[PDB]
Amino acid sequence: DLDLAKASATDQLKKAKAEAQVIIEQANKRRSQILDEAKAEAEQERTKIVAQ
Amino acid sequence: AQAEIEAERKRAREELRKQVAILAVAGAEKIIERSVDEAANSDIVDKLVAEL
Repeated sequence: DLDLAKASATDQLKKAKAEAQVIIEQANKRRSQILDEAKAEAEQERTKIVAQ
Repeated sequence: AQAEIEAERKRAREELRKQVAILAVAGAEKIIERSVDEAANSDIVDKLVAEL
């Protein structure tokens, strides 16, 4: 039980690094979506003020 | 977008000035060709010979 505790502990850190990078990646995806959407929608403001 | 409007103002203004300038010279030319008579020609030449 000492040995299998040794193993199943580091199991959790192996899991934890994956679930860290997954949420970081999702943060970056939401970042790029925020930026691209704000850019695409501000371009409408530019074009309308100019055409006006 | 604001700079892109300032540029268009400047450019339309310039075009509108260009037209009037070339009409000013064309008109002055037609008037001149219509108004000259021998006393005026002599008035011009007799002056230029004095500063000659």
